[PDB]
Amino acid sequence: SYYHHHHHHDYDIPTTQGAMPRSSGELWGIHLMPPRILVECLLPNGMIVTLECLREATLITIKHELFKEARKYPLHQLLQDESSYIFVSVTQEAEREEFFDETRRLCDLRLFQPFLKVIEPVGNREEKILNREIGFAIGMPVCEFDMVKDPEVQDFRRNILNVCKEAVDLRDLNSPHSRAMYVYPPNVESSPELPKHIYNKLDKGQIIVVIWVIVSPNNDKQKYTLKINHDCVPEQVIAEAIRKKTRSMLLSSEQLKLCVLEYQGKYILKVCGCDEYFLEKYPLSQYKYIRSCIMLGRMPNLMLMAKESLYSQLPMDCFTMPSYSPYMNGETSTKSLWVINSALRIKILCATYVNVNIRDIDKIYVRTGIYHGGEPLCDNVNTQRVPCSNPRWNEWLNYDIYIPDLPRAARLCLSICSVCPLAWGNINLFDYTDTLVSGKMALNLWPVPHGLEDLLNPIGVTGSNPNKETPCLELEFDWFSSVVKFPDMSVIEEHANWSVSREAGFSYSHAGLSNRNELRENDKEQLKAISTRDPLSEITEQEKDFLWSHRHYCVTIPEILPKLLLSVKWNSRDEVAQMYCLVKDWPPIKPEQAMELLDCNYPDPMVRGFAVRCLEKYLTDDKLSQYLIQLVQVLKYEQYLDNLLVRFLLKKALTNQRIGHFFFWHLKSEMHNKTVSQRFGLLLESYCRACGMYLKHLNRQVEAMEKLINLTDILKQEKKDETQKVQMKFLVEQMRRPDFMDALQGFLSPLNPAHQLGNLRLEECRIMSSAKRPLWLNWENPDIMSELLFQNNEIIFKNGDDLRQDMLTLQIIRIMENIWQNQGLDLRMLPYGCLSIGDCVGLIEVVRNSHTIMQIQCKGGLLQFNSHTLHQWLKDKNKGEIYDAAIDLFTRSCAGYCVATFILGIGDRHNSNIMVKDDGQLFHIDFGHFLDHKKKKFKRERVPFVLTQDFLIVISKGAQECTKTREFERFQEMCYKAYLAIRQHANLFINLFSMMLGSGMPELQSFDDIAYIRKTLALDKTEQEALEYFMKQMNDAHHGGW
Amino acid sequence: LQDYWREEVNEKLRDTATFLVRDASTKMHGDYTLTGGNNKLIKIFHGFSDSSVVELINHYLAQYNPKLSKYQQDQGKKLHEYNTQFQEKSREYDRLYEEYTRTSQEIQMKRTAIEAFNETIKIFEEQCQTQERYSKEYIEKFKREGNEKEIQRIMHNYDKLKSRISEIIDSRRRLEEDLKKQAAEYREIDKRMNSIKPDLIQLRKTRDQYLMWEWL
Ligand SMILES: O=C(NO)c1ccccc1
Ligand SMILES: O=C(NO)c1ccccc1
Repeated sequence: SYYHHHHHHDYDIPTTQGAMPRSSGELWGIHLMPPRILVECLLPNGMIVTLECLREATLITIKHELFKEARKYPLHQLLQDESSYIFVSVTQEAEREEFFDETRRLCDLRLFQPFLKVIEPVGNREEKILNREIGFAIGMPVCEFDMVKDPEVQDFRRNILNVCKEAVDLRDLNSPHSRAMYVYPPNVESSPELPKHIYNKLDKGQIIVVIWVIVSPNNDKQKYTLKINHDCVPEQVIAEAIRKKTRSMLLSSEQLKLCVLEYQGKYILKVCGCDEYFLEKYPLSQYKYIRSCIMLGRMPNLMLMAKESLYSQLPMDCFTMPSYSPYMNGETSTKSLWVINSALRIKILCATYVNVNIRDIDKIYVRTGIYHGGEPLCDNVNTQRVPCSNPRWNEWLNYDIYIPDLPRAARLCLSICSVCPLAWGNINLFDYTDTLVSGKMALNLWPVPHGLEDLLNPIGVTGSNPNKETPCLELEFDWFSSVVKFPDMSVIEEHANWSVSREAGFSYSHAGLSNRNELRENDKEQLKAISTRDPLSEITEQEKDFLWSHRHYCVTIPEILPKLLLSVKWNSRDEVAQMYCLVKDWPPIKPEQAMELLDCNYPDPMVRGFAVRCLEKYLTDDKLSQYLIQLVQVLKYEQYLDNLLVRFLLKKALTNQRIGHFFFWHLKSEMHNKTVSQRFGLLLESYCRACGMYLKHLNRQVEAMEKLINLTDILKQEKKDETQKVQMKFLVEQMRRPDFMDALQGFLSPLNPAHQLGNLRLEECRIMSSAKRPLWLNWENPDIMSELLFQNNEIIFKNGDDLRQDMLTLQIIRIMENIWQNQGLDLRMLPYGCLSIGDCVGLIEVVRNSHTIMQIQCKGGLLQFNSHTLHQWLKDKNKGEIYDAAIDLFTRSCAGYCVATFILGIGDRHNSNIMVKDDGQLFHIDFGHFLDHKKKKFKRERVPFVLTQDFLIVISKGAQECTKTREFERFQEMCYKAYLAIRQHANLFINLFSMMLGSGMPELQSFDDIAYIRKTLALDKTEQEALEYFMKQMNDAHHGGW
Repeated sequence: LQDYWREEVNEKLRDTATFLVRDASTKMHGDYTLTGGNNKLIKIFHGFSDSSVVELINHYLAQYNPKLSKYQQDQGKKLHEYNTQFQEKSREYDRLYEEYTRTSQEIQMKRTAIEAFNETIKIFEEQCQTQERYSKEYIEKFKREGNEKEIQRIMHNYDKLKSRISEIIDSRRRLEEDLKKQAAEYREIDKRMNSIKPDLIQLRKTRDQYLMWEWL
């Protein structure tokens, strides 16, 4: 009766994994090598003696035990003294690897087949063959680059050392101070002045600090509780600290000051419990730890460390250059591009294969088109031929652009299609040497992205897919009886001035005004109107021609430039040549705009070189490490390996180890992705060779993640379908093993290398409830003053999920929090720490004493869960004068998240998404899809943070009819100020999202995904209409209140 | 002239190689907006329309610039039946993309595995030779010097070495033919996605018929 008796015959459940990624292990095919294992050992003699040895045994241990059992086998005398030998075997990355560091254990070799071989150290420069260190840190062998043919790569490897060498010299200028600047760069906010609401916590600007010291017996500590100005530098804070040590009835005032002076400069300030250090002229409260201490209601706990015992630690980096160690040719060996007389033509020939059904598809064809990102002529499809069965052409597509028009950054784009696209690729029309590509090429194609229905895809990676087993696509480029080159800058400037002077004397009439010293005063405002528009506000061709005409005026409003550059026609050689010359001596602009000019709308070397120069002057190392994610993504958009932006970043990473750290991880995280693999490997190689000892600290982190990647893999594949209790037995059994005890203890948190990770308190380490078996890990903080910061560092390692969406919303959240804070509005967000370190693998900072709203409700469990349970639970932590604050905090944090989640449009907020700290702060975790990816099934968007009854109570204290309180009116006013504050900085967010189109996130595949953020801030409307949009949409979602 | 329709106008213009008319972003900015010369924005301001608005649209594009709405009654629940067809077909497309991807990693894992085998092999060939240097430098004696206390065991090493060598080349072989079924399996997965794609697009378009004209 239920299913009108209809049988489903197809259906069966024997193996359907919708019910209840995917880096091979310690040996090939097996994750965890058995505790005894059998290793064939090959010697200089041809005997293969098969030793059993322990999983965890060193190469020393197996060596001296293969020394003794080689006595028992034949032909002993010719086997030299063992000290004259080394091991070697083939690894899973399929490379012969000499094993020098014989402290290394059998499990930690990544061995493929359980065998060793003895040979002698060939190449006595053994110090040099620790590139292994680098190749391990990078996650691919360095020798894999040496065998690369393409001279762009070989040139990159050799040319980029310029930046290495320079940066290392800059470290050792004022050494050993400047080496501690490199290593321990001061962590300071961007604005030296405080906002008002922070000032008011200090009484006319005085913090109570505590300096600490240690002296014989050396196990004693000593408080010195000062009360100094927030804006006094560390020197003075070291002074006042020494004043108190000495101050005595036996020192006069004069003797004291002499005893100060001498004792000042011999000490520096360190944060207790972590390796931050206050190393320069910065107001105490400009340092982040202080401004952090103020806000939380905490008393700074610094330390007096002797500069001797700091400069004790910092090792000599001593970079060394690797084995890869105006024309003298009379002018014009080559022909300048501008001489050539023809249209562009390109020969399509054959596509080795395409995987298609002969039945279902009618016919197929190679589509082509020349590009600058967006297009400079009609797309030239080729005719249909041998459709779906042995398809080759042999045609010459004729593109309507004359060769001298081709802009520097011009690219062929192509695909193969059906009567929908089959496979695509793009090619730079100019090689890295300025030389216009000629001859035949072999363009292996890329599979189309998932949601991408567009035929051609010119935002994809330029270059051939390095998997040869793909749709190859042979093609020929016209040859002009000579090697052609892009015209020298000299030649372009000449031609600019000619077109400039040729402008001046044209006809009285020109199709009206058309695309061309009339200084109209209504027009002079229409520029500034358009200047301030948001990047995604598409411009009308009238407005382009308008902008393009008063180009020479636009230089007085430097900020208009992004809008100007778009309007320029790049398929006009003339227009471009003048633009180049404006940009040559255009004046610099704010790094937030300069960033725009490194997105995919702006491929041109001249435009992009400018942007690097804005950053080179005006971007601080704070604002760099803030926007480091977007800059790493933007490397992809560069045409060639060696370029201005990579040199810039590589320098800054080699200046500053806290940049360097995340710059290494960010590259490393995307190292699995074969489209960036080479570009980033080569960059990672250059960084590892220059960064100094940190490479050894990175190796500990890298070696750590591997163990944890390997553990969770076993947990997720075999120990699935076994009770938590057995998995937890397995977890701890594995962690106690000595290779794990080595590998997971005594290294730096990659979430923050400031924090050290000591010994693994296994009592607290556990496998979380989630399906992806996240590991809750917990470490002793080995700092000497750990007591004053945290005794225990606990962070979560998660093998299942793609963190990088979270990573980005957490970034954007911070940037909101900082925009608000500085503008006066105090809305405390908690953008906890998250770091993608691989293909859906990463780290997440825990927040102690915080629980999901759901958990709270199970503590207040007794039928029906009361909405007051939250309010009661919060009162039970916070009592007295305290209580009023805990509400304020909750109210402030709730408003912040209300606005931010609305704008970004993040995943719907239920009770297991939202968390509350004991101190009363509310924050969101697990954001999922940001710009509403959940409307591909299914106008006016959604409010994803819907304020239940529960929350409203707490905002309005214990209350009935809680939407009518003044507590709620004040809460509402925060949301209005906040929503407007963000809107006034909307460009930044529009750009920041646009810069991330280069990462392969399904939620950011094109500019029309970033549409949403325009509508939600409502930029096309006015601000009063957007206010009322927000109020409208907030009223709609709660069924009244707003 | 409603008897003529920015984000959603970009979306409907997607999958077109065409024109349509749209309202403005501000009333005070301009009146309306017109959107084959590469698709770009033509402001209807160009004191309203010089030809009463529609007479200018029928009229047309090089004539000024250098660089120059079906009702769908053609063929309630007709959304519910076609959208669940679209989504159950979409479910299938993304079903294969997972299999497409995982297989591609798997394949690349196998060829790297083979490169490992080949090198491992070569170290064992190179070994069986290494003895014939040092073993038949000491086959000098052959029959005496305590008879065959040395010369019987030397063979056993040689005998194992070669039979191990065989087991390696057997395992590689097995891998190579494992990679082939996969390579074939991969090509076939790509094949069905390509047959689905356009049907999946038409269902999204034929949904888009009754999309504009609870369940979903
Ligand atoms: O490129 C040109 N050569 O004449 C050109 C094109 C359009 C208008 C003026 C000049
Ligand atoms: O488990 C829950 N957390 O919000 C839940 C789920 C459905 C309905 C009510 C509560």
